Amino acid sequence: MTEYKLVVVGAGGVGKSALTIQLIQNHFVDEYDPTIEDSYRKQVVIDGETCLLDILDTAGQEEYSAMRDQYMRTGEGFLCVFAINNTKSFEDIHQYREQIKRVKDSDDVPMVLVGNKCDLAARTVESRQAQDLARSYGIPYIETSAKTRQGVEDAFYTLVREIRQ
Amino acid sequence: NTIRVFLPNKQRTVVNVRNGMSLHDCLMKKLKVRGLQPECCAVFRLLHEHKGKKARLDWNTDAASLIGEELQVDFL
Ligand SMILES: Nc1nc2c(ncn2[C@@H]2O[C@H](COP(=O)(O)OP(=O)(O)O)[C@@H](O)[C@H]2O)c(=O)[nH]1
Ligand SMILES: [Mg+2]
Repeated sequence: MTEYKLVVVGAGGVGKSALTIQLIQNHFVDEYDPTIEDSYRKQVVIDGETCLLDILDTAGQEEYSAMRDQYMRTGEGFLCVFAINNTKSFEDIHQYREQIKRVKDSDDVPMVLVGNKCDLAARTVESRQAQDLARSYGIPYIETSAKTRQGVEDAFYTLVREIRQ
Repeated sequence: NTIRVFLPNKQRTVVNVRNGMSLHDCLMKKLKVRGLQPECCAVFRLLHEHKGKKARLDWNTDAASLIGEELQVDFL
């Protein structure tokens, strides 16, 4: 079966690991454990194809940059995640997308913009702001809650679908 | 101040080590999210001082006495 190598990047604390765990184990991780690096492997079925998701969960910006710098030329697909209640993490997206465009070689790399924590009521990034960003990158935007699971499969399966294109 | 543990199946975790903790304590959360079982596995310390060779751990062995090296975990 086909393997899909997905990488999850974004500011510290936005929910990269909780989205991943929630995808992996169906469990919401309510504790905050900052990541240095974690990779998971999971057998799933997406649109009728049994496949392997290899997911590289990366370090927020706590800190830990000097780690994923080819581990990025290995990724086939990137989830760039910010939290809807953390303006600064939305503003950080650009740096990640530039890191990604650098470490591969194209401005069409399979990618999805995920605004996480959409269960919170303290929104400071509007849907519209994120849609504009994603439109300018040429990629989809999807809102997610690792807590409630809204959008979490959509987000990963969409990234898979971008990769199959 | 940490631990770089290779898991079963091609899975990496790195672990921040605080104190009191065995390898069971610092790792049991790592395995159980990955659907895996602590007393189903063995953990070992890696020395390529012989070229790629493994040093065995008790699960109640310290965290601290590792705080700069490399481990990998394998079904017992
Ligand atoms: N309410 C809410 N909290 C979340 C969500 N995702 C993550 N969190 C919490 O935010 C903190 C950061 O989560 P984590 O996945 O470690 O962030 P990461 O550093 O980007 O991997 C943890 O307490 C998570 O429980 C979400 O969708 N909704
Ligand atoms: Mg994390």
